[PDB]
Amino acid sequence: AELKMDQALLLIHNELLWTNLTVYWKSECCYHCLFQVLVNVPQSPKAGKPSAAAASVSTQHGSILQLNDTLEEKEVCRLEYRFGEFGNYSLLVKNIHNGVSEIACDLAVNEDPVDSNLPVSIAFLIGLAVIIVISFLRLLLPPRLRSVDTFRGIALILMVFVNYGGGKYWYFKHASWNGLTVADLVFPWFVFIMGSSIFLSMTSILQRGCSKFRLLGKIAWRSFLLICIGIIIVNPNYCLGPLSWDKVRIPGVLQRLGVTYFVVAVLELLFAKPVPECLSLRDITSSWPQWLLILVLEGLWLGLTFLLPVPGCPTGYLGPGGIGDFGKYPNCTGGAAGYIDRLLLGDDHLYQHPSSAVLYHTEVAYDPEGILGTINSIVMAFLGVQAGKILLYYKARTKDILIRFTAWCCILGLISVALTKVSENEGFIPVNKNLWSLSYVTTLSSFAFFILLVLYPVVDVKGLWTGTPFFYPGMNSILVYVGHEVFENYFPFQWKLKDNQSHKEHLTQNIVATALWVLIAYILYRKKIFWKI
Amino acid sequence: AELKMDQALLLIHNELLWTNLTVYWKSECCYHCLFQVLVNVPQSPKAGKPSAAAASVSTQHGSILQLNDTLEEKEVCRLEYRFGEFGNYSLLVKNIHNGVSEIACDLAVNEDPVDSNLPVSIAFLIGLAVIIVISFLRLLLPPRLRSVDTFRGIALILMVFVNYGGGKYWYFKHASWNGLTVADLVFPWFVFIMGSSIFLSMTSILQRGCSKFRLLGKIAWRSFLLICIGIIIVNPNYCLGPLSWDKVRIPGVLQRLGVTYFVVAVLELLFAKPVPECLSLRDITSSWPQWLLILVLEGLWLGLTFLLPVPGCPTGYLGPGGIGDFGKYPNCTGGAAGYIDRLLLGDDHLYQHPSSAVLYHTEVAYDPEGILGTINSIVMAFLGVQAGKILLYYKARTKDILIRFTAWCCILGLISVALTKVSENEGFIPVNKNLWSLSYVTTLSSFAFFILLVLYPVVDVKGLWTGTPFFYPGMNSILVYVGHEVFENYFPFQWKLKDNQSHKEHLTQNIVATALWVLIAYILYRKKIFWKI
Ligand SMILES: CC(C)(COP(=O)(O)OP(=O)(O)OC[C@H]1O[C@@H](n2cnc3c(N)ncnc32)[C@H](O)[C@@H]1OP(=O)(O)O)[C@@H](O)C(=O)NCCC(=O)NCCS
Ligand SMILES: CC(C)(COP(=O)(O)OP(=O)(O)OC[C@H]1O[C@@H](n2cnc3c(N)ncnc32)[C@H](O)[C@@H]1OP(=O)(O)O)[C@@H](O)C(=O)NCCC(=O)NCCS
Ligand SMILES: *[C@@H]1O[C@H](CO)[C@@H](O[C@@H]2O[C@H](CO)[C@@H](O)[C@H](O)[C@H]2NC(C)=O)[C@H](O)[C@H]1NC(C)=O
Ligand SMILES: *[C@@H]1O[C@H](CO)[C@@H](O[C@@H]2O[C@H](CO)[C@@H](O)[C@H](O)[C@H]2NC(C)=O)[C@H](O)[C@H]1NC(C)=O
Ligand SMILES: *[C@@H]1O[C@H](CO)[C@@H](O[C@@H]2O[C@H](CO)[C@@H](O)[C@H](O)[C@H]2NC(C)=O)[C@H](O)[C@H]1NC(C)=O
Ligand SMILES: *[C@@H]1O[C@H](CO)[C@@H](O[C@@H]2O[C@H](CO)[C@@H](O)[C@H](O)[C@H]2NC(C)=O)[C@H](O)[C@H]1NC(C)=O
Ligand SMILES: CC(C)CCC[C@@H](C)[C@H]1CC[C@H]2[C@@H]3CC=C4C[C@@H](O)CC[C@]4(C)[C@H]3CC[C@]12C
Ligand SMILES: CC(C)CCC[C@@H](C)[C@H]1CC[C@H]2[C@@H]3CC=C4C[C@@H](O)CC[C@]4(C)[C@H]3CC[C@]12C
Ligand SMILES: CC(C)CCC[C@@H](C)[C@H]1CC[C@H]2[C@@H]3CC=C4C[C@@H](O)CC[C@]4(C)[C@H]3CC[C@]12C
Ligand SMILES: CC(C)CCC[C@@H](C)[C@H]1CC[C@H]2[C@@H]3CC=C4C[C@@H](O)CC[C@]4(C)[C@H]3CC[C@]12C
Ligand SMILES: CCCCCCCCCCCCCCCC
Ligand SMILES: CCCCCCCCCCCCCCCC
Ligand SMILES: *[C@@H]1O[C@H](CO)[C@@H](O)[C@H](O)[C@H]1NC(C)=O
Ligand SMILES: *[C@@H]1O[C@H](CO)[C@@H](O)[C@H](O)[C@H]1NC(C)=O
Ligand SMILES: CCCCCCCCCCCCCC
Ligand SMILES: CCCCCCCCCCCCCC
Ligand SMILES: CCCCCCCCCCCCCC
Ligand SMILES: CCCCCCCCCCCCCC
Ligand SMILES: CCCCCCCCCCCCCC
Ligand SMILES: CCCCCCCCCCCCCC
Ligand SMILES: CCCCCCCCCCCCCC
Ligand SMILES: CCCCCCCCCCCCCC
Ligand SMILES: CCCCCCCCCCCCCC
Ligand SMILES: CCCCCCCCCCCCCC
Ligand SMILES: CCCCCCCCCCCCCC
Ligand SMILES: CCCCCCCCCCCC
Ligand SMILES: CCCCCCCCCCCC
Ligand SMILES: CCCCCCCCCCCC
Ligand SMILES: CCCCCCCCCCCC
Ligand SMILES: CCCCCCCC
Ligand SMILES: CCCCCCCC
Ligand SMILES: CCCCCCCC
Ligand SMILES: CCCCCCCC
Repeated sequence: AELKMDQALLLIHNELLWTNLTVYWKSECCYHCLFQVLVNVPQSPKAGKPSAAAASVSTQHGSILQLNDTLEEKEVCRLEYRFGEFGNYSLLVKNIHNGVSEIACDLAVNEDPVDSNLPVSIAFLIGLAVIIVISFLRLLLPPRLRSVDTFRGIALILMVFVNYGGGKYWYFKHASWNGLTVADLVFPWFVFIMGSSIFLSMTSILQRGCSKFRLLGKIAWRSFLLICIGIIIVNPNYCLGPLSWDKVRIPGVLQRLGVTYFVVAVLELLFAKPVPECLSLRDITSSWPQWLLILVLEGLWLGLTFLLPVPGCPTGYLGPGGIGDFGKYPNCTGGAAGYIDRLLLGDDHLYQHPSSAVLYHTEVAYDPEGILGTINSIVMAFLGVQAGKILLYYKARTKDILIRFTAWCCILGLISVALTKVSENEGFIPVNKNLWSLSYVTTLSSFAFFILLVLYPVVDVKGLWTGTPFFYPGMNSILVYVGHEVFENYFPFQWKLKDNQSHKEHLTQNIVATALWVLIAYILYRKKIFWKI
Repeated sequence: AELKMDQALLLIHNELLWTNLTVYWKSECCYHCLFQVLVNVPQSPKAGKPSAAAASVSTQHGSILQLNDTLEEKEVCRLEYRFGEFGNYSLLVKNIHNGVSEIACDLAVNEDPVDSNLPVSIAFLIGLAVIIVISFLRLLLPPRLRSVDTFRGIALILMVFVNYGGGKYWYFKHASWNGLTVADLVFPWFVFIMGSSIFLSMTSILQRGCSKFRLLGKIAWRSFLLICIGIIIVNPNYCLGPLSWDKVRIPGVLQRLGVTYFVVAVLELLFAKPVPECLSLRDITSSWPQWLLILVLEGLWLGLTFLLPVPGCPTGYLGPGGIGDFGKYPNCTGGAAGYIDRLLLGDDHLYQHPSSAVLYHTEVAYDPEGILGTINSIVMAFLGVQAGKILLYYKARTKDILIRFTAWCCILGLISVALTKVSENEGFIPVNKNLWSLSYVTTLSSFAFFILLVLYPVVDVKGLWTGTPFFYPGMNSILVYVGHEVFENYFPFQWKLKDNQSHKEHLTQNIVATALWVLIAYILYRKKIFWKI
């Protein structure tokens, strides 16, 4: 069954004789949202025979219930509660006769819920036990940077886990509009790593004497391939039917990577300078044309986001539309970003399932990989380029690399704190993956600099760790990505489940599929099969 | 719409006043079948106002119509006609008053049909024009046998064309029960070529000093991979949902190839002898244990096919069931072959769409790649092994190879003539791809020996032709096969058509997809990417 996943059963008994109750529901996660009708509860026909109604409430977040007298449109009582999954609760609405004529509604638990996050806890404990067992058991018995491969492999393992379902948990899934979950981390990290690799490969190629025009042809060919593979292979759902142009989605992940790669790689190619050999700022000073153009692009993004007038919609709007912001702007999902996407591409060539559609009930199409957020993708990739420049300019001195990584992490973290005001929905620019906002970029690039600060000495300098098992996927990232897209529905990545409303079975299936992709990458590494676009 | 593909419109006007007509229809292709009701036509309410009914008739083959008085169950008139696609015909049933009281029904053509095969004729003319233009334009300006690669590439091009739809023509599609179409040629040819390659590779490996146990491990590994790829990747339709065991089809194409390869390769490994150096019979005499075991297997197939009793079903039954054979054995599709498949695997693990379901209206599941026809697959592969033995034993002398190929083609053709009596449905053993009958094997192996007889001197000895563009697919057969299975629904192999009832649009789409697969194979050949199981 009667209940789906992440749902409880609520039974309302109305003991009032002369009032018709309507119960509205609102999630605590939904910001400035409208109350939606949950169930209508009729009046009690007789004393001692309360009228009963049943409803399913979502248990992912806290709930707010408002019981309003239908005839008078007046509030009877209000209730805030976090219901548990598969719980059985009853809400009794009676008038207290102890010298008053008020109404007191109180909530009781008929049947206790289940612990929804127990499979996650057990999976983490099992994984930690495996790590400890392997470590102790084995204890009793230019080249490629291994830390960048380890970082890319970590991002790939997370991407495969969350794309395949993430156990159907809300925190292994994209945030509705604002904030961060685990699913929102990996795409900016791919952009950052791609920028780092741009600098590393380009510097290696140019020091060996290759011409700039041959390298330009290489860049153009790779960008074209990325965009075409994204449009033709990854975006369409061919289980629904043959491709028709009028419903072809033009933007996407590999399209974003292709355009960002082209712009950043050509920008580095134009002003490429040789790497020379404690207090120096030459990695920043020697590339001031790049920085000037990046700040001009960021100024353009801020200007179009906060000052471009959108017809019939507020200027500077950063919300989701739908029922959000008290339903005043239902069709305004995205603000100027969505407006530009709909104006230049049309609604039929955009993403038809924005992540805001489930919490804010948005009805317009919005594409997270739209046109306006490509500016911030370019900013993220250029920050990755700076990470690569630190790695090569101060390659001899580990102390300089660590200080530079620490300083960049601190500066970007302070900018994120200033922009977000350390809050999900407040702040001048909240963190938003759909908009690819500025604070999203600064936050995730601060995380990336911290990750490099930890991985570089451990994996590359000291040698305490080889990166297993992450550098195996990290060296076949395009094969793993295109592969898990193509073979998403195939066995053994996906089989028929006994219970589709079970977190345990979904989690087990997704963990097994992720481990299988890591094993495939390991086999490809052993046989020295590597593909690069 | 009003009409589908390969359908005409028939209008029946009943001028009789006291008779109710029922019209039954029967195809000429359907052998010993029951008449099925086409349309019921009521009596004429008044003189001069004939009652009218409309029906769609199939235009692929000739039609037989029987108009029976419904009350008396007596035949009024019978009519044989080949209707044309999208034609508009009217059938008038009136009683002739010229001194008689009989009924004369005559058929008129209101609107002429279309030429359904015109796209095929135009495609052939365009292809021939391209060949002539290229030939004249270019005229004005151990190793691998190229003829075997050309043969495999021809089979692959035909397989991709007919699997992708074949233009939706009935002759580019599998025969219902008996006979041959173009779609029925390529699978036996793959088995034949695989046997030839077994002998060639095994002889090459054993002359270089490799041990027999390492080669046995190679054979077992390759067979296991073929069977697993068939079951897990090729057989399931993952557009319908995640894999469930109770509806997993166990047999299939690569499963047949894996089992046949294992048996034939191990049989050659056991009795492998070195190749020695006009009237000799040593290619046949030196492998008499293989021939003895092959004849024992063929005796087993004949015995189980003609003498195994099947419960509630005739012994030796070779028909399709359904409405065939006058509907006396509706559930007997396959005879003993289908009985063994259903007994050992169960109906749920068999093919659910046998080719007989459309013409004979069979309702049971029958699997063309079943257990009993593996014997005849093994016979086909062993005939391919004989072709390889001829190629290597008499490699020095082209004249000996040509005489041996001619003799084998003639013997197998004479056996096919004796078995089939040169007829689709008569003969002791008719040609049947579903049953993998003996005459099917002898006929297709005779064709294969003739193909080799033509290709070997032209491509390998004289050098008049390099095999373009067939040897490019012929060197990546497993990639092309698994690839066209995985990417069948993807663009550019498949797009949305303006008219799904058009032979021209389906044919154009399928030709384009086949050419794209040939181009992919050419690109893989240029970059020296070859995959072998
Ligand atoms: C597209 C994608 C392959 C980008 O690749 P990348 O980060 O540029 O890494 P590549 O393997 O392409 O590296 C290209 C170059 O960088 C160099 N490089 C890569 N890793 C390196 C390392 N650790 N050390 C030194 N050099 C390195 C390579 O040598 C190569 O140079 P070459 O052209 O001279 O051979 C990868 O990000 C991807 O798969 N995208 C998925 C996006 C995604 O999943 N987003 C999440 C939502 S689904
Ligand atoms: C499965 C399949 C790849 C069989 O392969 P095959 O015909 O045995 O050819 P392979 O490429 O596997 O050749 C294997 C060996 O034969 C040798 N060989 C192949 N072609 C050769 C030639 N022309 N000359 C000499 N040797 C050859 C190879 O060198 C190889 O030897 P090695 O293992 O020592 O390297 C192929 O039949 C197939 O794709 N099956 C599809 C079935 C089908 O589509 N049926 C129709 C219904 S869809
Ligand atoms: C439930 O009833 C309350 C009344 O107590 C409603 O609150 C009022 O809503 C109107 C909008 O129609 C506002 O103009 C008033 O300012 C609100 N008053 C207060 C005290 O909040 C509430 O809107 C009703 N719930 C729903 C879902 O309509
Ligand atoms: C939720 O809990 C209530 C308990 O209040 C269940 O209602 C009981 O159901 C049993 C079996 O049908 C009856 O014997 C009791 O008389 C019921 N009690 C009341 C107070 O109604 C209800 O069935 C539970 N719901 C689910 C889905 O389990
Ligand atoms: C149409 O009517 C004819 C009668 O002329 C049927 O033919 C007879 O069918 C019965 C079966 O019920 C046989 O026993 C007779 O031997 C048949 N007689 C002849 C002369 O053929 C015919 O079956 C009817 N058509 C259909 C579809 O039932
Ligand atoms: C098939 O042909 C008949 C001609 O006999 C068409 O019937 C004619 O339809 C037109 C337009 O509706 C009428 O003006 C004529 O009076 C009809 N003639 C008769 C004799 O009925 C019929 O429409 C055609 N069917 C199709 C699908 O094209
Ligand atoms: C020079 C570029 C690359 C970077 C800076 C671009 C900025 C300054 C541009 C881009 C979009 C522009 C805005 C677009 C539209 C309007 C609405 C109009 O009623 C007043 C001007 C105003 C508000 C513009 C002000 C300037 C603006 C914000
Ligand atoms: C060789 C001897 C000294 C054993 C070395 C212990 C290894 C296995 C331990 C010690 C320090 C550990 C690292 C410390 C911090 C991080 C955190 C995170 O970013 C990924 C894991 C990573 C990178 C750890 C991986 C495992 C690790 C490298
Ligand atoms: C020795 C093997 C490998 C090859 C030859 C097998 C032949 C001779 C076998 C296989 C199947 C057998 C048949 C299976 C079942 C029956 C039904 C029974 O009422 C009479 C015997 C009869 C008709 C058998 C006769 C012999 C038979 C035809
Ligand atoms: C080099 C000069 C002499 C030109 C040679 C002409 C070539 C292109 C011609 C001449 C004979 C032709 C072959 C003769 C017979 C067959 C029939 C069929 O099984 C496939 C095509 C094939 C194999 C032909 C392909 C094209 C062919 C090889
Ligand atoms: C969050 C998802 C967790 C998935 C776990 C993946 C890691 C397990 C890898 C198993 C394959 C090991 C191959 C390398 C052997 C050296
Ligand atoms: C019966 C289907 C016919 C399909 C035609 C396929 C042959 C055309 C091949 C085109 C690709 C040429 C690549 C080789 C160039 C040397
Ligand atoms: C409650 O709703 C029912 C449904 O029609 C209505 O008949 C009844 O009058 C309502 N009661 C009050 C007090 O409004
Ligand atoms: C023809 O069929 C109709 C349909 O019920 C029936 O009423 C009529 O009596 C039949 N005519 C004859 C002659 O049987
Ligand atoms: C949903 C709340 C968003 C919080 C954004 C991140 C705040 C912290 C800034 C980064 C600190 C740097 C630590 C590596
Ligand atoms: C090889 C000598 C130097 C030539 C300059 C190369 C410039 C390459 C980037 C400029 C092209 C930009 C295309 C949009
Ligand atoms: C030497 C090969 C050159 C190939 C050129 C391809 C042109 C397409 C350019 C794609 C640019 C995409 C980012 C805007
Ligand atoms: C010295 C060799 C020169 C090679 C020239 C290749 C140039 C390719 C340029 C592609 C530009 C695409 C811009 C969208
Ligand atoms: C409620 C969601 C908690 C997790 C949010 C993601 C932020 C923290 C994990 C990312 C840290 C990466 C290393 C700096
Ligand atoms: C000469 C320096 C050798 C490497 C020392 C690495 C120490 C710094 C590690 C930073 C990790 C921070 C984790 C909180
Ligand atoms: C549907 C008709 C089937 C006919 C079977 C084939 C008869 C000819 C035997 C093979 C002759 C050999 C020529 C290469
Ligand atoms: C290497 C020396 C000769 C050994 C004989 C090899 C026989 C291999 C085939 C027999 C195994 C059959 C398995 C079903
Ligand atoms: C050296 C590798 C050996 C692998 C052995 C695999 C065993 C599976 C055998 C498959 C036989 C299929 C035909 C019946
Ligand atoms: C000299 C090296 C010996 C290698 C031994 C490999 C033997 C593999 C046998 C597999 C048999 C599978 C039968 C189904
Ligand atoms: C009505 C169907 C006509 C075609 C049937 C297939 C047999 C003839 C073509 C195969 C010949 C292959 C070369 C010997
Ligand atoms: C790289 C651009 C590919 C665009 C694909 C368009 C698909 C068109 C299908 C035609 C049917 C309407
Ligand atoms: C109930 C079905 C469980 C399926 C488990 C999948 C295991 C994958 C390993 C096999 C790879 C081919
Ligand atoms: C090679 C054998 C593979 C068999 C695949 C079985 C799939 C089982 C799915 C479990 C859900 C019922
Ligand atoms: C109406 C749509 C026609 C599509 C034609 C397909 C052409 C394929 C060549 C492009 C390969 C990417
Ligand atoms: C057992 C695999 C490692 C732990 C995965 C945890 C996912 C919630
Ligand atoms: C980096 C400075 C951000 C501006 C602060 C905004 C406070 C509302
Ligand atoms: C134009 C491609 C070659 C001819 C194909 C004919 C298919 C009926
Ligand atoms: C090869 C001989 C076949 C037996 C002839 C059958 C005639 C009905």
